[PDB]
Amino acid sequence: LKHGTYEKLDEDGLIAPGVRVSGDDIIIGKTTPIPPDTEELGQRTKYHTKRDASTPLRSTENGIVDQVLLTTNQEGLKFVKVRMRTTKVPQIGDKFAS
Amino acid sequence: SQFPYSSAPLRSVKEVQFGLLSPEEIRAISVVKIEYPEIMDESRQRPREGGLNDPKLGSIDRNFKCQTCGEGMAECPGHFGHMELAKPVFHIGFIPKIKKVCECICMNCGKLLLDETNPTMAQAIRIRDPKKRFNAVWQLCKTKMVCEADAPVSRGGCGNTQPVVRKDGMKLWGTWKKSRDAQPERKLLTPGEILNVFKHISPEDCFRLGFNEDYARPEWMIITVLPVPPPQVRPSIAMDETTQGQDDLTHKLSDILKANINVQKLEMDGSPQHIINEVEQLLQFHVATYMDNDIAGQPQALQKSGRPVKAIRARLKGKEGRLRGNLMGKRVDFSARTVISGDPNLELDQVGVPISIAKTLSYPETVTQYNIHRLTEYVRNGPNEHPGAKYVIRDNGDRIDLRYHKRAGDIVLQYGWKVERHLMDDDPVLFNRQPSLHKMSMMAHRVKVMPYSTFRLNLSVTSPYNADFDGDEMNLHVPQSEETRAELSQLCAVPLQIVSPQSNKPVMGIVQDTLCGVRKMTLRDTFIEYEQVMNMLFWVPSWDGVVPQ
Amino acid sequence: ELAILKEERTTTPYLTKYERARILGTRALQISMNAPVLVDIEGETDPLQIAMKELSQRKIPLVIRRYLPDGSYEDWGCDELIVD
Amino acid sequence: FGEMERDCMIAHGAAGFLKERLMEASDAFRVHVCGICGLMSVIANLKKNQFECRSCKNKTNIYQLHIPYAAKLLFQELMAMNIAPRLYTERSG
Amino acid sequence: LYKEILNVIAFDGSYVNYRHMALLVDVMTSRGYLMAITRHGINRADTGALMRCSFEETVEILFEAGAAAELDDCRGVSENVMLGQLAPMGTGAFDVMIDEKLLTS
Amino acid sequence: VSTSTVGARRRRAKQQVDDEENATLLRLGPEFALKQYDHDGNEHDLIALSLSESRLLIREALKARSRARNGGVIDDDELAKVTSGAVANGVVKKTLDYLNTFARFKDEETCTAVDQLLHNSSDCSVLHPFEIAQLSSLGCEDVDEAITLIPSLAAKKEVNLQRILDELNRLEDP
Amino acid sequence: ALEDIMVHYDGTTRNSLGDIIQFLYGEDGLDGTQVERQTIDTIPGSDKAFHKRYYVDLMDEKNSIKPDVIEYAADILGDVELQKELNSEYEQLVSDRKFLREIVFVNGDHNWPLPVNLRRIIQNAQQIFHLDRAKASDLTIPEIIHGVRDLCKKLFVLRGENELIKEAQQNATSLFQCLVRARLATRRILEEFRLNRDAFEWVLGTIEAQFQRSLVHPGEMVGVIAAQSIGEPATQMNVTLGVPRLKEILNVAKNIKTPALTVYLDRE
Amino acid sequence: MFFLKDLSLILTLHPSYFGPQMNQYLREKLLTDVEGTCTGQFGYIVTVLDGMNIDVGKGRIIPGSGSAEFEVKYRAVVWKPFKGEVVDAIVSNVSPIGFFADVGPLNVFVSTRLIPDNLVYNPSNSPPAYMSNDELITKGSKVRLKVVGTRTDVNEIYAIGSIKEDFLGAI
RNA sequence: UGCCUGGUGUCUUGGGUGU
Ligand SMILES: [Mg+2]
Ligand SMILES: [Zn+2]
Ligand SMILES: [Zn+2]
Ligand SMILES: [Zn+2]
Repeated sequence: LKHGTYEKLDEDGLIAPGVRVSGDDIIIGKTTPIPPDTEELGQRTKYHTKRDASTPLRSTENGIVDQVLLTTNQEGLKFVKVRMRTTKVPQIGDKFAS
Repeated sequence: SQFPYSSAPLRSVKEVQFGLLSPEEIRAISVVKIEYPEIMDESRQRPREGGLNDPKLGSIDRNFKCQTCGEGMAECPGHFGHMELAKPVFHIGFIPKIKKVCECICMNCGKLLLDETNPTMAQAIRIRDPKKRFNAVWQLCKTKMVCEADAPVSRGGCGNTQPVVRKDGMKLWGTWKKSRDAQPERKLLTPGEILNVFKHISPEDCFRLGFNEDYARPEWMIITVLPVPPPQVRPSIAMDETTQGQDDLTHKLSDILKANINVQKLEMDGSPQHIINEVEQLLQFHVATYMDNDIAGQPQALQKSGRPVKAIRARLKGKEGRLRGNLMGKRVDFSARTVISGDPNLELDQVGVPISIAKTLSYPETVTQYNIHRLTEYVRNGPNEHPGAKYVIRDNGDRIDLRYHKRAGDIVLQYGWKVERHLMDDDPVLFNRQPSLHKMSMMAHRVKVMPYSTFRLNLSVTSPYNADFDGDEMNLHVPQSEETRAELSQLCAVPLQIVSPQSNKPVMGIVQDTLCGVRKMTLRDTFIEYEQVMNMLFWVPSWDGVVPQ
Repeated sequence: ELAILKEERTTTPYLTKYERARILGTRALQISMNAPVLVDIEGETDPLQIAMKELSQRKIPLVIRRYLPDGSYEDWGCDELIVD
Repeated sequence: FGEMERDCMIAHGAAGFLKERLMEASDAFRVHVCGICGLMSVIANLKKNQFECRSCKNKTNIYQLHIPYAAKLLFQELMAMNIAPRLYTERSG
Repeated sequence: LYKEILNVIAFDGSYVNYRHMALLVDVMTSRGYLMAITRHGINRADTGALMRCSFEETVEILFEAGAAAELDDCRGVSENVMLGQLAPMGTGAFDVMIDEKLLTS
Repeated sequence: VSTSTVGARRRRAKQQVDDEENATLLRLGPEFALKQYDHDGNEHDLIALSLSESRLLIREALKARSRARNGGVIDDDELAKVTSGAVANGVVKKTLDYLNTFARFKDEETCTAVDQLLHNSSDCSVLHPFEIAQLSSLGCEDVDEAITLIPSLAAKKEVNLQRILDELNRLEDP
Repeated sequence: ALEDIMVHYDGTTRNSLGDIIQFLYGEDGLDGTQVERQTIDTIPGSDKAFHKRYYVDLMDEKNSIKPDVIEYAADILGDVELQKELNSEYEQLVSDRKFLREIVFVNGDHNWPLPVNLRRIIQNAQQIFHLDRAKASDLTIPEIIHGVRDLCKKLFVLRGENELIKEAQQNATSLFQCLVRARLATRRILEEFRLNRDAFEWVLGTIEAQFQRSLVHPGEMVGVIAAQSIGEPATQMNVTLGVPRLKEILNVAKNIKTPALTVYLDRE
Repeated sequence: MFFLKDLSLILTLHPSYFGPQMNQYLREKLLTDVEGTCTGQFGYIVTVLDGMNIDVGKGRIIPGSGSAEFEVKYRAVVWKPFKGEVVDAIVSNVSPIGFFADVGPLNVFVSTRLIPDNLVYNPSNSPPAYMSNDELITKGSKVRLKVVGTRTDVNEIYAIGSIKEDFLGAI
């Protein structure tokens, strides 16, 4: 798993709009199946069958989740888009021009 | 101290001796023989032994140890394997030299066409440099077009007429003037014939030709056994979460091995010469393009995607090649980059560093009895509070991360440990702007930690850097040792660079509005009242506390 | 054989800036590795400052070996090289 | 830390800083070389404390070096092309 | 050669110290003939193969060195840079020994 | 760990048969060749040591070190205990026990006379030092026995082997 | 091309092969940062001005040192040995003038970069020792002559007693010795600068120390410095000129764009 | 067989020992690290001659690590067995697979296949021995054996002896 | 007593920033 936090995800693996996010947080939760190992020996169903393929927020960016879009691609599979919003106030080093 | 202990003595390279690899040495240094073209055993992990991904060649997986040395991925250097060629092939990089050597010697008796009896030949042999010696010997013996079975007394020759050799791609044509005009025959000079001719060259003749008996023997220019590089040289890449991609070298080696298998199968079963020629020429092409894919005069080897194959030669040349892009200049750790800004209130040799950059970068300070108290305070403060620390390094080399330690207050520092403390004030750091046209483009400043996210410079140093504050960015490099810190503070420091050796004149002066204001302020009709004079005098750091009359 | 006798030493009798920088760095590193200090320390704590104080008093126990182009060398003590 | 920065560091005369930048702050690596053949073919097993060069059949005349990983890669790629760069820790004249 | 170089540099009023141009024109004419500052001039010296291959014609130089069994003495600065060693320059142009005589105090 | 004064020995192509260790063939390898070099690089001969000479040298060196460590103020057990290192102590104990239980000559003058006889002799001027050490060590009694034990002396028939053996037996303390 | 060139401990400038490029860096062994434009005073001016400035006559009263500047003006006139010393000094000055005017600088340019600024040293001495006031100096002429003569032999660029080493050492400081003798002449010291004794030894010691400090340091990578110093102006810049001409020069092109000759005709 | 050899050692010293007693400390460190060691190339180093007057020279400071490196040259007594050499021994153990003897610091194992057949191993004897009608070799018995093979280990040497030829066996 | 995770493609191309 990614070192970020998964606690902001909903039941369907998608974050909800209006939630403040920080760098490395997980905004899309996705897993890919993996052939199980011999852990079925004595593991009480607690054996790894899936591998994480989640999408984390960029490390240097943070903001508010603005709008989450869920639809189907041309192939009929699920397809999501997450838009993040933040405000940038001028500060020392910002470039201006006439 | 970052490497696990090894009892072998540690020394430094003093000489690099070049040469060719004999087939005996290739077989000796190898650890496995590569013969099966299939990369994967049954697509069920555990790559096939004897294949291109044999576990004995080395390990590139974290949980898999090398079966040859037993070391981990971080320590295994990779081990070579060898592939036996069914028929010898030319080395693509030595074909012109092979042609020259064929012109210099007789193709039957394997002896030089000229002897020391000729004064010019003896003069040429007298020279020392192997390349110039070979050039002179070739210039002389080129003219001699017939072997002499008798002295020009027997000189050891066979008396046969020497053919004229012409190059055509990877094939060499030898034309004999068989016996005014008659019918001459030009026949192909196969690599095997040239190889067995070269093996009969005497060591003295080999030395006369510029080759070295011990290190560069002429017949080693024909490839009879191929070394297979370890997977470290040709790592695989995971294109997506499921399918990984074989490297270009791996595919080329698979093609070469398939061609070798095809030649071996064809030879034992049935031998139409046309088919043999076609298949052996295919093998020669594959071996040649595996090492050089820019051979002028013939089409390049292409991938299934249509892109040309990245041969080994292409890996070493250009700006992005090995030498220019990874050895002469490489990406480095402990560095920062951000926009620069001006600060009139900074000394000449001071740079303003943001707090976040100061927290990210670090300097390993050895714990002694002069600073153990301060370093313990830094360790307590942790990696988020300035001044703080990021790691504690023990004598054995183990790193203690202070982010993930629940008992940071329960750490006692012993003498000789290192604390990777945060960047602090008056730390010398190297500061740089590209392009670095002259040596004043890299100078060492003293750190001053400041808020906001830009590097800050006294405006007098904007001239040597050729920098202004309209968006320029500059690079900062942190020394990581006492020796390096001393070198920076004693050699590259900004005050030492004021006068340049290019024109023996200063490179830094008063600039911009300070220059305008020192012209306006020093006019003859500028008078200043007492209350403003007091403020102006207090602003001078070096003022001695006496107001002038 | 390769060593040059003290009477026939012909190199400069001054500490060049490269030699000064290298000597200061090496001495600072050694002090940071708990080497004995040959001068009294008033209130100084920085290894580089202690090394500079040692150098000013000609107390650094190091020897410079200057390599001539032919391979011969001259051994100069840091206590007999003039420092500016 | 490109070539022009390397030239500036040469002009300053700071050899230690250049070595540290290109080794410690970058790809530093440790290899073992045979004292006879001069090749990086020593099969070193640090935990068992045994070193061995099969080609020369020796167990003693073996040294270790600290070289950039890119240099090791370059020498291995040269060996892949039948060129043998031999590293020796003593001069001969 | 010095006169021509100085004429080129000083046309726009710029000034470069004499010793630099003197060094350049002494390098260009040190072999008895004019040595152009190109691969055909620099790479035709007796310097180490590793130093020469770092400029231009890397692979061809490496093959020529291998076939001729060239020996590189690792005296240059490029050789020591690409091997991660202390170059024999600046602060690396000497050795520091330990003074067992002075430590007796 | 320790390195001999002989260095270089780089790669070549020829292989020789005089490389393998063999006492009978008197092939002792490069590091034990007949010609050696000292710290000054001058010519030096291989220095073999018989059990008498080895015992004399080890006893002298050990007692000198013991005297030095006590400020310059005989028992083999105490002498072994002088050295440092438990494994070193055991090794020197074993060597001392071997030398004592097989010492043919425990006197300095007897060993000196034996060495003079085995060196200054005209016949022995060609004898290899290893052969001399073996002769003084094994304490052979017969020409046939010595030849069987030392195959090298079989090819050297210009040696007064029997009378030299009798001289050694005489010098040997009964 | 120039990377592997470095000043060695014997003063020579060699590449990595050990081949000599120069027998002395910059032909004087100095560092590029430790030189300044100075005027050599023996070059310019007519013969009458040179004679008036430098000649001292102890027989003619009105052509001698002024009596108010020296305490010992009474027992100077009529001395013959001191006149011999002064004549030797003046002959040395005339030889320097001839050497500079006929060999080194034929066009008469006298403003050249030279080490240790003499004017700054002299005015520092004047400020330090309060050399104002009409007070008479106590500096005897033989002290001046011998002090300057000895100073011109302590400017060590090369150490050693070898004869060839001594010849190279003498060659390396010819121009600087000419400058020093031009400035520290007897008449100029006694009249123009009015130094006393203590100022004189201070000036001599300062000149020697500064010259020792202005030498080049073994271990300089002068090749890279030269390459950078030549390439830096090129980034900021009928015959061909500019970058194309520099490219023609460096490549040693056989057929340049505008070949030309400069034919000089005979005097008539 | 014992020999005199001129050996050299590389000694690295930590800066914390840079004191007036540096030379003597290097001497004892050399003695502790050389006396009694076993190198396959040379054999066994038993003693170092002139152990208190060994020249150490001038140590070189390792760039970047501060520690000084010393090159110490010394003369030492070395013992090394050779293939095909006959030497005296003392039996240390008796076992059905063969008997183990000691030649100084070296322990030599002789298998039954290299022992004359008449010397049948007697386990009933006290102590058990390989005995014949006129020969009886047990623990502590002097034996003359010929070394046939030597095995090289990390810091150990294993030799194999034989008594199957003439003038061998019990002495 | 229920007990805590560091591991990140490659190759092309295109548009830009500062000289
Ligand atoms: Mg700008
Ligand atoms: Zn491995
Ligand atoms: Zn012929
Ligand atoms: Zn080897």
